[PDB]
Amino acid sequence: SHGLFKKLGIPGPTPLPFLGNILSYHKGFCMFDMECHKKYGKVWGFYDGQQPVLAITDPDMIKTVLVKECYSVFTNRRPFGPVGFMKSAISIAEDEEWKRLRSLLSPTFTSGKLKEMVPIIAQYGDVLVRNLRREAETGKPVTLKDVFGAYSMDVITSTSFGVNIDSLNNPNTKKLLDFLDPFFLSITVFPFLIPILEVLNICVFPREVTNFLRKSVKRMKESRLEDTRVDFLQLMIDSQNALSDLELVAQSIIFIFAGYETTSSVLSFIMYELATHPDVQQKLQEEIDAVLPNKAPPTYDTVLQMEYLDMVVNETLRLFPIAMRLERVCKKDVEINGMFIPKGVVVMIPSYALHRDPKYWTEPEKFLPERFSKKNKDNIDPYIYTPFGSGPRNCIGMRFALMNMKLALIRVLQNFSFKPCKETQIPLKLSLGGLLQPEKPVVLKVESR
Ligand code: HEM
Ligand SMILES: CC[C@H](C)C(=O)N[C@H](CC[C@H](Cc1ccccc1)NC(=O)OCc1cncs1)Cc1ccccc1
Repeated sequence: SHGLFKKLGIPGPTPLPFLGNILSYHKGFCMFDMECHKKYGKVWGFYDGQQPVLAITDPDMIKTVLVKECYSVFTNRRPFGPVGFMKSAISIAEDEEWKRLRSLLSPTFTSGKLKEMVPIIAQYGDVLVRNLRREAETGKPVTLKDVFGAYSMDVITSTSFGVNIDSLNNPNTKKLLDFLDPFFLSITVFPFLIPILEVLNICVFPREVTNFLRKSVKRMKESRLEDTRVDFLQLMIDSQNALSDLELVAQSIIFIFAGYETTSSVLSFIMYELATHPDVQQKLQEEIDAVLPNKAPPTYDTVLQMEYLDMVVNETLRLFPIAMRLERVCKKDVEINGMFIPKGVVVMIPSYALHRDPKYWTEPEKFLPERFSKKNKDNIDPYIYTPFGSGPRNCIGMRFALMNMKLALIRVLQNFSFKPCKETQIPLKLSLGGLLQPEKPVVLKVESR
């Protein structure tokens, strides 16, 4: 089993019995991945316990697996762990079930819908400003994640279900999904357990989170079913009259999670950058003022007008792609771009690493929004820079997240400035676990303008 990459003649760190190359995750697997890239070059193999994982870095090879051979050979992400009813969630579902869930849910994020979520969020901008304006008094540090997390929550519920639960006025989901903890280490390493827990009804999500979201999303549901907008919660009612009940809740939980957790983490990273780069912060405050004269209310079209904003957002995502790695399980023997990949292998694209490769980026540790200007934008390979994945299985929420973040940014910057305080971590360190987090909360002071 551990003979695979020696047999295919693919380079790699030497696996230990049982553990595989697991111990190398000790100092976080963005580092492991960087090390590997440097040490082995363009393609390598390692073992999550007994699982062979082939890393590929060739822009062409990546396009083939992400785009060309998706439907046929590379359709599914890793077999994750013990999901429960979340088996149905779109990001977890495989093969046919996924295709069906995809075109069922993909119309959720069209122009018209998006355009129709600009006024809905437009009330949450007004409550985010107000929250911060109150927090500008004390003049002490601040936790961006906490104030930003509640914004995300509010936007997600109100659009996807059209349910205002006014989170911004009420100070589960963060307790949802540990590497050091024997847990994922006993599964990421050891998968043979999984079918057991599926009978034990044990879940990667605590029973109490999903039970809440269960009866809660069952409640946002009831209200609709009698009283007489074509939205997310509405779209899934369409299919029920070939969708089902727990399949409806499943999609909801992923969406609530995605929209809450990622949106706020990214927004924290951007603010961190704008403080630690005030010139960039000013240039943006300028653009915002140029497009929106007089602290005016952002809009769908005025949002797309802002080039430098988009450049800022893109460059944060170069440094801090919250996914680390894209993955695709190889479901039949295959030969892509002159390389043989056997059925069963997990093909891995090390996004964080390629986003930092001395090859495609000069000065790759530095935050340089300009590397994204219309002048330079075309020298950038859509297959080295993939914060949203690519091909059919790419991020369905991309356009919502970008607009939502930007709406959060426009309004916040047309009202406030951001500066490091003494409880700001300069520079920033990543925590070692799964998705990209800062090892200490991002904390910054906030002047009124
Ligand atoms: C800045 C915030 C976000 C980032 C950086 C982001 C990034 C990604 C990435 C890299 C993937 C995998 C694509 C692939 O493997 O090719 C992904 C998948 C997905 N994302 Fe997004 N995402 C973000 C926000 C969202 C939002 C707001 C939603 C919807 C509410 C969303 C829903 C999904 C779903 C359902 C999948 C799995 C797609 C499928 O298999 O059909 N994520 N996300
Ligand atoms: C490598 C094994 C690891 C356990 C794994 O497969 N998970 C990651 C992380 C996936 C987690 C899974 C999850 C956590 C908590 C609740 C539900 C599911 N994140 C996830 O699917 O979030 C939805 C998102 C969409 N866009 C960004 S996050 C792979 C992945 C899937 C989808 C998008 C990006 C990366």
